[PDB]
Amino acid sequence: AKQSMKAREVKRVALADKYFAKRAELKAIISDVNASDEDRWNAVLKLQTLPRDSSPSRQRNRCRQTGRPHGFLRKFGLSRIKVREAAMRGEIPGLKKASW
Amino acid sequence: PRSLKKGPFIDLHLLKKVEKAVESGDKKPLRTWSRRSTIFPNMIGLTIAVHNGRQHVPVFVTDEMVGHKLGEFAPTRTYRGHAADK
Amino acid sequence: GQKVHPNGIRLGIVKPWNSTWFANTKEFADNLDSDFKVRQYLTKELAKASVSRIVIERPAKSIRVTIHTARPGIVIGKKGEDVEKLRKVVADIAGVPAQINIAEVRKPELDAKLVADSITSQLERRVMFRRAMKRAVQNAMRLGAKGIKVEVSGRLGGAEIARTEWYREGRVPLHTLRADIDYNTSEAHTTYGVIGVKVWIFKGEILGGMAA
Amino acid sequence: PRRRVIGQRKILPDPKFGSELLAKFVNILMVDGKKSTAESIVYSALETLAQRSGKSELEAFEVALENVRPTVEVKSRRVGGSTYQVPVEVRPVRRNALAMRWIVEAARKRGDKSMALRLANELSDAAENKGTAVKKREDVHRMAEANKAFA
Amino acid sequence: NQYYGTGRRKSSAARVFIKPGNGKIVINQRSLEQYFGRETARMVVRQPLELVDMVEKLDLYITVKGGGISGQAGAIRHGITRALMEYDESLRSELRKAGFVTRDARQVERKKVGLRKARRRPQFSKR
Amino acid sequence: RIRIRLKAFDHRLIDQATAEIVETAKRTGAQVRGPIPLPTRKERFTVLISPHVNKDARDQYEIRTHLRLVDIVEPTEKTVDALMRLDLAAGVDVQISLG
RNA sequence: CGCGAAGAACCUUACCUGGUCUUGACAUCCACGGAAGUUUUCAGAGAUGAGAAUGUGCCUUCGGGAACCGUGAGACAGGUGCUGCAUGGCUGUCGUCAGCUCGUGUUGUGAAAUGUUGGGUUAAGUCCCGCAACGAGCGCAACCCUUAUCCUUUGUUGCCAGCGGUCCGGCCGGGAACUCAAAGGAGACUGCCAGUGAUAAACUGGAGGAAGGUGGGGAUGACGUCAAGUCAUCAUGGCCCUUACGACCAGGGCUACACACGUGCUACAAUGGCGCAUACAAAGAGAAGCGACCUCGCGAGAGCAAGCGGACCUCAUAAAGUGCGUCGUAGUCCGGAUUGGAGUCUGCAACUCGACUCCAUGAAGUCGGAAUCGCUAGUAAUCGUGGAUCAGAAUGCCACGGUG
RNA sequence: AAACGACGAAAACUACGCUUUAGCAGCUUAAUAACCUGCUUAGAGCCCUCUCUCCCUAGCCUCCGCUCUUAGGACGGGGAUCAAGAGAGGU
Repeated sequence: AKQSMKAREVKRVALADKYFAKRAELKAIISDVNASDEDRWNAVLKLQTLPRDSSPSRQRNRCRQTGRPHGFLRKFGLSRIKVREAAMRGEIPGLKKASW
Repeated sequence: PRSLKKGPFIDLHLLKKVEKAVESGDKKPLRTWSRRSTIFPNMIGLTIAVHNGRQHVPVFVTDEMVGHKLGEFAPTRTYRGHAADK
Repeated sequence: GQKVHPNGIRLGIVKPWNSTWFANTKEFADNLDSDFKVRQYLTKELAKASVSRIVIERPAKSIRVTIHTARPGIVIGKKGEDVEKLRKVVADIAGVPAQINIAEVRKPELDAKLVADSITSQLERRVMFRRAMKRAVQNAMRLGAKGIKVEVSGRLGGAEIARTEWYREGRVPLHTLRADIDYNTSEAHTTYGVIGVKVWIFKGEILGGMAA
Repeated sequence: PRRRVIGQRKILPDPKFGSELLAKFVNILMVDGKKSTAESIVYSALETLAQRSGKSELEAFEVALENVRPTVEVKSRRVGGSTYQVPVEVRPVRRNALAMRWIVEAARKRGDKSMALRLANELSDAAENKGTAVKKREDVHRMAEANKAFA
Repeated sequence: NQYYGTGRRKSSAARVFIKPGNGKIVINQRSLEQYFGRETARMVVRQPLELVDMVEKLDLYITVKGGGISGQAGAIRHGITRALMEYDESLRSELRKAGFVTRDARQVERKKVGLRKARRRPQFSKR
Repeated sequence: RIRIRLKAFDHRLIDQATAEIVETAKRTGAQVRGPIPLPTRKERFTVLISPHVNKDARDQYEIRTHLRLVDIVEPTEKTVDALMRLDLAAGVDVQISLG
């Protein structure tokens, strides 16, 4: 991928982890039905106050080694090409050709 | 549509503009890039120059539109004619 | 594509893995990220040294990278100081403390990675690819390998159109899954592009499968 | 088809009666692998037409089937737009299968109360040489003599 | 101490015990009228018994699991065939002639990659 | 009371581990119930190995995980000393359950 | 042409309209001043412009160092800008076709030929015979993975041949034969019996076997052809910009007004949808995740949540079918496409742009012209389910099964 | 449009290096040879290093964390250095 794109991922994840404490304890008020609409509205408007890419939903899953949005495996953490290369070279334990 | 638990969704900077427009002196249109902000009765009468992608288009707000997004009254792409309407 | 990688087709039969550990995918991604980082750091550092391969074991709260190399003395250093120097960086990169092992590889001209290495250096220092490959294959045949196959492709001799040349001696049964088909790749960064080199070394027929 | 001369796979033992011809007929009738519904429908039509005729069930089915089992069909082993048609006498193995296929094709042509009633009429009239399968067979037999220059 | 025979057809396991008791049938804490749906299964789970005289001569306490209705029927058939063979040692020839000893090894084929089914391929683009 | 579970990628590295643990339990204690296997899990992956437009070049990769379980043989204090030893060769995950 | 994309509201995202930066978002060398950092007020769509209460973190002889930021540059950083007609790597096609070659010898001055042709035989350059051929390599097979039978080793979370009681439930005492779990072996090797053939190779039938000629499937894809496809996974030689093709943010577009083409789904109806009971599977997932039960719900779901890193607990009474009525060939109790009203879940935020739920509305269609596509056995059809990336989004993809 | 390909007669990564024999192997009509050779057996002369052979000390810990602590150990610190030597290796 691009250097700017890769830096965007770390910049988003850092601010998402830093503000994770506020996001959960702020959406808790919204989720709590037993609350006043005056505090519900305040919580709703205060959540849009923090910077946008501060949520886990606003980040992608580019592969660590190279960087590729389309094509990824959560268990392996790399794109399809890199996963195949690692499997063929033996870097992934207990991974062989499936044939049933 | 959005769940009624969270209620209407508007921009934070939009509330300040709406308050300043009604209090006091509205002569210039309210310039907002936000289109997801729901319309409120406070904005009735006031001019909203809503951005659609190229340039802000003026929208005159009446009581008919309340439970609709402000971006609905803003075409995204210009249409003139498919058969080369010159 | 014509040929599949001959390692990961018999990894489960006769060939050993280059990474031996376990995970429940709670930490699998970070484990391979760490393995990739340590492998690339070792490759970048031990450039002059002819590193044969890098195996990694990851026991509980510790790691053990068993580098196999042809000339271990350069990595070892006097009184074993260089290994201690380069062990702390690996330990702090991987988090858990490390214990680096070094294994000398007998017959340095019979290893796939070793024979794929230094031919790129010859190409960089402008040694003719044909004579280089011929010397490599004849030395490998003389040392005892039953079959050697060397392919070199891409901008050979600084020409205008890239091609693919290859030499082969003895027998290279790529289709059988009961033989040592140790294979590795390498690339050369010359003045007019990049040259790809592939080497297949068939040593013998390992009867009985894994574990001898 | 080119070098292999296949045999024949065994058919269901027909648990109700034991007729391999009946098993072939129900296998031709069934579609989408839904054996249960097709077998129920064919059994109901089986009973209805047997009790409408009066004679024994299978002994009437065989005589109604042999009366529209064709003898000679017409084929065309020609290539190109121009075609020559040659009559070929059907073997007994394919004769019953073709007759059953014609019967099931003609069955789904009447707007009766149910599929069983659709089957029953065109299955019973075959004994008296009436219906649609017999109507098409008496023209298939004429096709052979329509142009029998090459045989 | 009564011996028995085991039977499987596609993916179903059925084991049936043989005892001198005359014609007491219960299929996995059920009966033929319970595990039913079509007469074909009932007929096919009694063919070794209906062969010569064993219709009402020894009871059938089988319990069967897995597969579908036809798979369970085939598994029960193979199990009773093996049980009768082990019990008598002379009905094996008749069972081989009827084709009951030979277990049907046919199972569902795997789905290939690029194909919509095991052998059905996507339609060619009008070329 | 106590049980030991072993997860392995290959059976070669787990059969010897089970043999070692049962011989240690025989040295310290007796009355072993034997290592019981559990249904192994096979995680599949489909990777299209072509780095561009070709939805016909696929590879099927498989990760196998085998489970072994060893229960109590003689619950005492000495039998835990020989079982709380250093971990075995890398590649075998050992879980200790107590209750 | 349901291709990269294993799944676009901002993210991804490059394009456009608007705003900002000139050693930069992303490194190394630096001179300083402060460790950082933690809440926060305004302008602003944000990028960043200011303003504060602050932290005064651990380190020797203290002009200190980790490390963090701000200012000033310089090399430099940067490009999804181009050149797959410079390439590495990877991949498609012929084709899982059966051929492609070499060493020695021989033949012809020589390009070259034999070997590789000819006779049987085959899935096959598989084997035999004959022959200036003799051998070998890449190759077609086997070794590798799954399944089809049996034996043994060890029985919990998996089973109940035998017994006891019962809360009739595997409930648990207990029983380690079985269904099953996953390890090692036996086992099918033309082995034999006849016929055929050239006294062979090989073929046809059969006593045995779960199995018969590769038992049934998968992986394995030669020499090479297509300047075949990717310089936008990545790397790489020149060429191009360094106040801009580079860097940051907000809103739109990839999902679009007259159409055509391709691959799939719903269907057309009495083989059917409808209302109420009721069985039969396998393979997989689960830790800020799967999520039992109770209660509100006509509903997607909501409060409550136990158990579960998982043979234990969930996802998840599988459908087809089977039982009974009902619909009688019908603008149909057929098709659920369009449209209006109000919501439920996930997501700072579904108007551009997800899905589920209710009410109503009820487009076509009523078996499809030339010309075409796949399949020879648990295969074609028909029914349901799981899983990949994923906050949510399949009629697609990848696999299990039921019937067949 | 286009597309040819001649010299490690630049043994060029330097294993301490350099020796004889022991047998396999390519060389062959055939048994030596030059070696094309990877080892195996033997001696180290030697460029090199390490434990060293000096003395003192008893320096000796190890279970229970530490306290004189017991069977026993292969157990054990400081200092300048060598004549020859007993063993391991070759950064």
